[PDB]
Amino acid sequence: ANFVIPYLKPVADFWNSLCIDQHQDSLFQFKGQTGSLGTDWTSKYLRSEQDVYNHKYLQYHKRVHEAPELTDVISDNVYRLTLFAGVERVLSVRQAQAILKTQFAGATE
Amino acid sequence: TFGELQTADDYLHVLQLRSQNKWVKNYWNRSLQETGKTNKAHVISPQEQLR
Repeated sequence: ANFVIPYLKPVADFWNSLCIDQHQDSLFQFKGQTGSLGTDWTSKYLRSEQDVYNHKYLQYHKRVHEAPELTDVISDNVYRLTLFAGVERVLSVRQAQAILKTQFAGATE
Repeated sequence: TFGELQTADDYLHVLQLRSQNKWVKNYWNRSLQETGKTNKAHVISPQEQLR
């Protein structure tokens, strides 16, 4: 708790953020009412389960109408750039393979 | 006095009537006003109509 948990807990928090619905969880954090109906757990759950598609629509609306942002585009094309970025190199090598001597070092055409 | 259960029941329906009246008045007032909910009580959960 003094030497390991301060380092292990952030990893678990990141894991939960990737796994748990963040908007719904944040909505559930503020439990109580301040003079309005529909702020209880049931109404918050219902709006949160309707808020997934609304949030998708809002993200698409921001991408289409407002000025584009680099983070939004990158996250929209995250698999081409982060995980399968080496497939681009593979395709480039395949295209250039006809004159690239790779046939003479443990590789086929 | 012949205590056949029908004649005895004729004797005892008045006392049962008064006891039932007392019980039912107490039931109505205390039990129903303190426990029951009238006119289709229900819990309302509003949702905003999203964009």
